[PDB]
Amino acid sequence: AVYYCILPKCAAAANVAAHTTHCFK
Ligand SMILES: [Zn+2]
Repeated sequence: AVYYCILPKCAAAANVAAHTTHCFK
């Protein structure tokens, strides 16, 4: 998910469905 995202500027709207694409949790 996004909660386990260690990136400051990953998602624009804090979206996960679009973030997970690059982030492997
Ligand atoms: Zn991320």
